[PDB]
Amino acid sequence: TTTVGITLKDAVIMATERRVTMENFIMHKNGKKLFQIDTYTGMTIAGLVGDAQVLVRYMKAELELYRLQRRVNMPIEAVATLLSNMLNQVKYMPYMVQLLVGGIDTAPHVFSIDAAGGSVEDIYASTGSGSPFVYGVLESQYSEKMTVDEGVDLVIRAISAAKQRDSASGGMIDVAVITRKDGYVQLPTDQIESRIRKLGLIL
Amino acid sequence: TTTVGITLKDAVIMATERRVTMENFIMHKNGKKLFQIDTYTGMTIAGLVGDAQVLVRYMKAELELYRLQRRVNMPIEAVATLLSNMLNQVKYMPYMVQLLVGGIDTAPHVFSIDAAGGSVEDIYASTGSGSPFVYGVLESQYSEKMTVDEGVDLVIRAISAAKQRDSASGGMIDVAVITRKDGYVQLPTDQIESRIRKLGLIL
Amino acid sequence: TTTVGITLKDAVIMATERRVTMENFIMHKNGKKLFQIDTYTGMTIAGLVGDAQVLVRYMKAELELYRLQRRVNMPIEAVATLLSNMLNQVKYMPYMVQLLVGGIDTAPHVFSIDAAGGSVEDIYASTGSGSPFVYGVLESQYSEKMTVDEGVDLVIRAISAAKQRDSASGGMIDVAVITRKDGYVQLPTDQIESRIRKLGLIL
Amino acid sequence: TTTVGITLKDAVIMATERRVTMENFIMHKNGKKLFQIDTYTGMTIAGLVGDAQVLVRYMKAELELYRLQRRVNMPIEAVATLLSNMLNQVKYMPYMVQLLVGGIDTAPHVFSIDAAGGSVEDIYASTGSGSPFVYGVLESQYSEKMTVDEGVDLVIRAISAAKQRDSASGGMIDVAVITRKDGYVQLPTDQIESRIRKLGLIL
Amino acid sequence: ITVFSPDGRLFQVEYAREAVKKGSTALGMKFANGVLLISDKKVRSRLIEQNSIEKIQLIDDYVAAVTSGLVADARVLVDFARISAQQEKVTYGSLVNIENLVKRVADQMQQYTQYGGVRPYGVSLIFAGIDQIGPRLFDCDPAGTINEYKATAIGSGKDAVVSFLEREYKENLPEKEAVTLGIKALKSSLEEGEELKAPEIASITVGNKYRIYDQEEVKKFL
Amino acid sequence: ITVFSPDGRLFQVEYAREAVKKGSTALGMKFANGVLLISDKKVRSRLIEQNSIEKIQLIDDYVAAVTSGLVADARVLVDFARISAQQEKVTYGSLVNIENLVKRVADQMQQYTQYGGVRPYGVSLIFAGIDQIGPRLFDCDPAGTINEYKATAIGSGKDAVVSFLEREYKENLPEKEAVTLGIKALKSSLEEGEELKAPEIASITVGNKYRIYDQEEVKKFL
Amino acid sequence: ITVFSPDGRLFQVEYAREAVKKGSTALGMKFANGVLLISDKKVRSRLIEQNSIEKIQLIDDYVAAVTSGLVADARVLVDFARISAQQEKVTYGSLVNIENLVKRVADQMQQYTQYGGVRPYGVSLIFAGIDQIGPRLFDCDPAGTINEYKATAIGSGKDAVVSFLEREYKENLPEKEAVTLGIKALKSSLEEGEELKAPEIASITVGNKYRIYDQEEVKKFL
Amino acid sequence: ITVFSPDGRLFQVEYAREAVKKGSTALGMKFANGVLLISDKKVRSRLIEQNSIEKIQLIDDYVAAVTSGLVADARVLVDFARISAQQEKVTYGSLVNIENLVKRVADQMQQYTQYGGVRPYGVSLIFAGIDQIGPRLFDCDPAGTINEYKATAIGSGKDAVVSFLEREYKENLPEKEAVTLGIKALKSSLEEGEELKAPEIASITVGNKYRIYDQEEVKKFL
Amino acid sequence: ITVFSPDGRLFQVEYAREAVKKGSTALGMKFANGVLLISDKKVRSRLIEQNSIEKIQLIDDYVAAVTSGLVADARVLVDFARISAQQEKVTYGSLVNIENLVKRVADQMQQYTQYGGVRPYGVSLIFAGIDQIGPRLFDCDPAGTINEYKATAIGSGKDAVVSFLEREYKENLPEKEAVTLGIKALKSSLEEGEELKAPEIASITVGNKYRIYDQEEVKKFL
Repeated sequence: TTTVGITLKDAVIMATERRVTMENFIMHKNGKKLFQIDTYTGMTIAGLVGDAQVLVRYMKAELELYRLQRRVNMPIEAVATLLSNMLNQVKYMPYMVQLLVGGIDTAPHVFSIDAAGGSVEDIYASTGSGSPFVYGVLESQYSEKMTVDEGVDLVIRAISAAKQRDSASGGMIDVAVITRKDGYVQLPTDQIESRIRKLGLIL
Repeated sequence: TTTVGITLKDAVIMATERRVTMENFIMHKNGKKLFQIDTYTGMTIAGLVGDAQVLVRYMKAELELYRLQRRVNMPIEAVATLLSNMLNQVKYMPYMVQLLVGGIDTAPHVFSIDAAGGSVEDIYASTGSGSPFVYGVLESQYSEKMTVDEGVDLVIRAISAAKQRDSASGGMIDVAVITRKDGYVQLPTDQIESRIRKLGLIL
Repeated sequence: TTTVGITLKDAVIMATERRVTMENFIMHKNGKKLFQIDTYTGMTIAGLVGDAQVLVRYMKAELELYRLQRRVNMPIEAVATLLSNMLNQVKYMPYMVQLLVGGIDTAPHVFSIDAAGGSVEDIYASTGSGSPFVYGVLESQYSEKMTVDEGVDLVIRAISAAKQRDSASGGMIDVAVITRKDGYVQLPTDQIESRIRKLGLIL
Repeated sequence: TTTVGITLKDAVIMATERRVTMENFIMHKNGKKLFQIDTYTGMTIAGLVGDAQVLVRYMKAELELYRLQRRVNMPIEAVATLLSNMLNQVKYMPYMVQLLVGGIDTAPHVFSIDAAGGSVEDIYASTGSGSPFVYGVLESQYSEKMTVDEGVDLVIRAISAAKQRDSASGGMIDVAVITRKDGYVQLPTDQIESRIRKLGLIL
Repeated sequence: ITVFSPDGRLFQVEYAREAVKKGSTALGMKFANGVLLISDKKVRSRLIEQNSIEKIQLIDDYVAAVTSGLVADARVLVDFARISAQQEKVTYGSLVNIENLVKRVADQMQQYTQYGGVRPYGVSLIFAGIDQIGPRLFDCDPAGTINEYKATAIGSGKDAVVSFLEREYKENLPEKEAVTLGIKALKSSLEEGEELKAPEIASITVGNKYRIYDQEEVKKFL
Repeated sequence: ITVFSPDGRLFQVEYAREAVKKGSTALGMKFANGVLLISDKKVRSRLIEQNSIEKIQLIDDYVAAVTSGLVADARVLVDFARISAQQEKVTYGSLVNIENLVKRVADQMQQYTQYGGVRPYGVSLIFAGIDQIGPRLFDCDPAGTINEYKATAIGSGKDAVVSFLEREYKENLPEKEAVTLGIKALKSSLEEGEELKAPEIASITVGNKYRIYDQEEVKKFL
Repeated sequence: ITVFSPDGRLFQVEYAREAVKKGSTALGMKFANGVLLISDKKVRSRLIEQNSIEKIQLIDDYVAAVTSGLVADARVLVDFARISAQQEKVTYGSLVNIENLVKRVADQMQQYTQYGGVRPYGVSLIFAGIDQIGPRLFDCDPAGTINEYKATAIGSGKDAVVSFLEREYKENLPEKEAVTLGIKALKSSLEEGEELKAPEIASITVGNKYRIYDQEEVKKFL
Repeated sequence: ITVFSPDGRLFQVEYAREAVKKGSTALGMKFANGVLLISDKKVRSRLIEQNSIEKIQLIDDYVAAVTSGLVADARVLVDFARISAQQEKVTYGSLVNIENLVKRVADQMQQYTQYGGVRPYGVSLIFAGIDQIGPRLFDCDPAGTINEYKATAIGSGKDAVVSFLEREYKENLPEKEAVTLGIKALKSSLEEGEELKAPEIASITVGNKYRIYDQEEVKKFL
Repeated sequence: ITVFSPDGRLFQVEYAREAVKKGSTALGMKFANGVLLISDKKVRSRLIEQNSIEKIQLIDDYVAAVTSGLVADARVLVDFARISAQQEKVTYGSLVNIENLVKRVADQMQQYTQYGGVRPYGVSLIFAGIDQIGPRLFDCDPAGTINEYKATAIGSGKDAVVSFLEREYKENLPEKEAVTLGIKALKSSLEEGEELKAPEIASITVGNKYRIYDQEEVKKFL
């Protein structure tokens, strides 16, 4: 699995690939690993599929409830704190997942959460078996001054590189951009494919 | 075991063989591994027989309760979601199964569910020891544009190839077709045998 | 242990030997492994004696209760489903047994139930260490067209063969025939000895 | 991780670095490991991140509660005692942490708490993988007669030394000074950075 | 509420039966290889959505119930009955004798006449379906008293409908004629000059699943 | 409900007995190597299924019970008796002395006369069958009081039936004569000119299972 | 509180209903491909913050409720409904039929009319939304009794509003005309000379999420 | 303690409110980017300690409450609010909307009006603070009823103080002018010739934490 | 017991105060760097072990209580205060603010005026000691109401003692002058020509533990 979240001036960009394996056996070329969980909040999942999917359902439900009860969206840091408390409570019987949480409140945020509930904010983060290859692309190429358009190209490259070198990654790249002005927008597949061509890549 | 689920335009086709082993010992040549669980819904079972048979009874019971309560059939995705919650809730003491769930609501769907509750939708899927042979045949010969009669021929081939190479698969091929027009219909044995002959095969 | 159950047109025939060992040590030459559990229902037991004896007492008690309550005998498939639920419920602390359940409702039935609650119907089945030998005799000699006297001879052959090659099997052969006309009839020993004499066998 | 706390005549200086790893994988260059938990009390954290984070949230909450209820701050020794009781009560399912608690009540105090709830007061203390390096610097260069500015330089030196030799330590150095006159004051980065230059150091 | 009077009566149970008398009329009758249910509906106004809060409630494909009395109490018993049916099917693979299901529901009602700290359910039910024995028709009252019938009724028009059936009822009618007779028995219970608006009807015959007559199917009788 | 009066009476338990006095008469009697039960059967409507919800209930193949009073309460006690008989059989492999079964039932009734927040059962039972001791006949009341008998009765006709048997009863009759003494005895308890319709009859003899006399075979004794 | 009167009535529930009649008027109606809610607010003092504690409460994006009667009881019930909606979405992935959500709320209420040591909720609710069946409108009262409606009302002016809608209501009006009808219906319930200040108004149409009309959009109807 | 009267009233809750009318008077009012609270108190003796005087309790740094009614009940609810505030801060890392805190407190009070075996809390509370929405001011009564306010009061002088504020309150005052207004308001509630001794005053503005006006700062407003 | 009267009173609580009034007079006062308790013994019968069942009770070395009212309730509360002090010391290592201890005792008393199934404690208490804030003196009544004081009293002679202290009490007295003023105050509460025979006296000053005066030391003050 490869997932990535980057912040920019007033944007968060999140992306994944889609391969689902059991050992070397590619069972699904096309699973879903990126989810909108609130108006300006997205989550990516890595690790045990069942546990991650249960977490996505919880989070969609709890963020919706909170929003109704409070009449404001849960702050992004509050989402991460919630997850951090939930995962830590059961740390000896864990959700075997890595999670990224990204979105906009008064400022863009990306949070990385582990199976013990360790949650740390960063300007970018990456999870899954493909993440070390992403971290290499981002170290070398990421800039805080990028535009959304170049940030989108950056994560496609990073994930393209991960797919090339991580056999547990593959399939179509999924991208979402999160802004105050547009909310959470999943880029259409044909726009992502156009970008792959323009940049000189494959799959 | 070998089971398979494929979607077509307005159809789901599902199929299994029937061998029940205890290691090398062929105890039953004609077990049942394909079930109607709702009006337009079928399930296949692989793995521990007791767990799978317990789940077949829960699901027939629950989908009938739900349909009586809601006055409509549980959407296929809701069936996969329910199973997915059940299996995950007991992941450390699991049902030792792989399930396929298939049917029509507003569209055809096949879902694959694992012993931890992971559920992924696909255009086709296969479970059991015989599944990698089926995936070979499906990769090579599956087309989304196939008719129902072609799809039925396809799954007979895929299962016939699996039986040739997986000694934990065997016995008569069982097939069901699911449509809105006709509901869940299991094909008669003589119809399956007739197709086995016309295609040039065995068992 | 060796037990077997066969279906014929309007009859079920079940049979066992009687040896009880503690490893190589022959504790009891004449144990009981075949029981009537309802008007038209018999069960055989293999595996851990204490477990299997507890199950026989439950089954006799429950099927009699159910009969009083429903004013019909529990259908054979229902008996197997009941057992299947019970054993599966305790699968991580199991009854260490293999069971055969046979009887006539509207039709003759043999079910084979394992220690995880897996239950499968078949035309014939055998359990215990002696069963592979029995499966050899049945595969070669069973015919769906046999009469009761023939079927009785068959299971005597089958068990006699197992006794010769399985040292954990021994002692007198026990046979019961179940029909609607006559109910469950435990064949007198003198009659089984006479068939062993007639057929040309030993022990 | 490297954290340190030292007492001076009427002052406590606490400092950490910011590296968060997964084995050798540097996930975050800039995590936070130093927290104010009360008006005159700081806490540093080392060990498992989700555990430490949960503890920092609890302590913020309990010390605030306590202050409202008692209308005085929890004494530093009472803070260490509370943590002792907490960590000891779950010693067999522990928080996998080392804690430093530092602050001013009627005198400066630094306490070091372990995963079984062992708490020891000292004039100075260090935790994490880089602590042996800090203990080297401190043994050699610490003086109880040091002023605050000397104290601040000393911890910058100790942690810079630790960063050089502990690959699990790195990132910007975080310093807080705690006095009765000024309370708990986190030093600004530019002021830490300036001292790193005048002393002759790095990260 | 769980207390005997000097003559050995349970007045709270008898008062619960009063509530049942205010309910709308329903009936069932066995016919040739089958059994049916017909319910009157006290239709409020044209603002009420009719596709809805059905008086006839399927318990599973082979069994249905109709109730009279406290509508929320009835809904709770009908839920209980559906789940109880599913628990038997899971346990044994099928539901052999419908009378054991009715007994489970009636047991739950009996308890609420014996333990303090609850009141009885203000509900009567008719159950009808097919099992191994054949077509079945039971009733069940706030006490948990049950009877099996050929034909029966509950609700305000109970006594009228029952007297009519006592004169008019014949075993083994074809379905068409059973239904027609049933419509007649219901009309008999109406106040003079009051018009039968159009009941719910549902029938089952051996070998088959339940059918719920739709509005224009019922029309050919009204 | 669990309170003493100044003369040491339990009036709730006395009131539960009033319910029992209202049920249909049933009787049991021992004859030679055997015991029988006969129950008065209040038919009373042609729309009722003349088949099920019997007064005579098998506990197991060797033991039967008949009850009088609140029918739902009776059903629950019979279910208890059945489950309790099976528990004993599973535990020991058989049921040596039927009196212990009757005591477990009577204990459960006694408990409901002692603990608050419940009312007594409004039920009397007769149990009959065969055990290692031989043919047995017990009664059991709302209090949990039991007695073993040669012959006895429960229901509205109790006093007349018992009167009659106290005069006419004879030990060790054969089955047919016992049944005939029994029927006559049941005839004597009715109101003048009111006719005895089909009673239920069951008997058991040593080394056999119970048999229930069929409709036709009962008619013979009328 | 859980006691039948001799006529079969639960007086505590009917008293709970008196509390409901004191709440201010709210109504809902189905219109072409949608449903709307209108709530009257008697807002009182200028010292109140009017921008909160609203009468129309979202249960989720597709379902809303309005209540009348005891305000605190109502809040606890709305909380229950929100959580219960979330549990269904977690279990199945979606909420297919709002009717099941309304039943779970009504079941919670029914239960407080049957168990001792607890009083009923003094609340009535209207639920309105869109599920997989279409736009829905239900009501629910202190007893746990529910009905699905085309148009309905709760609160002090219930009967006036419903009289008006019986005469005036037509199915499938556009949103604008339905709002107008509703506003008019609400006005009819008032004392003459008594004026109508800013009501709450919310609507939903198939394919969309609820919109709450802002204070400006409501004026254009007054 | 939880019973409806025939008119749908809960008299135990109405009586718990009589307990609240006996307490000292407190008020709060929003102002420009801020909120304040003012509490009176009748200290009788000079033998009492001033400064342990338990009125105007901080819930956290950004939220405070005053209460009126039974002081021991009030203390239990203030502890509940404190712990409940901390649990929210630990779950989410902060407290986004003070209204949810007030609801949990109010929900705790509602339950004591619904479950038997317990009496209502004889307390009203005012809560004031800053959250993400801005400055808040709520009240809460024995029933668990809550309102959000621009200005409000509780205690024996409630009615006078509210009357005064209803005539004299204006929004967006500076803190000084608001405190002055509050003091006048409180003075107007006194007996004739009755002097107002030093009340407690606390305020908070956006971006700060609560300040408690010390002994001498208060005196400047007198 | 947990019931509001129409005026909002808790009569069981008020009656528990009546039992407190029958108890012996005790008082406490703060003085220069310290705090003391004086308790009228009021013994009778040279047969009682005087100097055994002491009214002044150490909670720990730094905190003492004196009680009035039901003696057995009082013992139970003092035991609770002792265990509760130790629990705090084990948790934090010391007891920083005595008020929290008093609150825990008061909360336990409060619960017993709110929950059915129990009666209030018929006890008043004075707590006196030194914590990290200075010398402290609180009282606590049956309702769990608490106050902090410079001097106070409980028991039958309370009103005289308070009245007297209200005149004579001066702040920062030396211990010996404080003890005298206290004996004075206590004498004034006695009826004409009644004789004060050896009270218990205990005192504590900053930096020391408590001392109980022995019998010879008190006589010096008489």
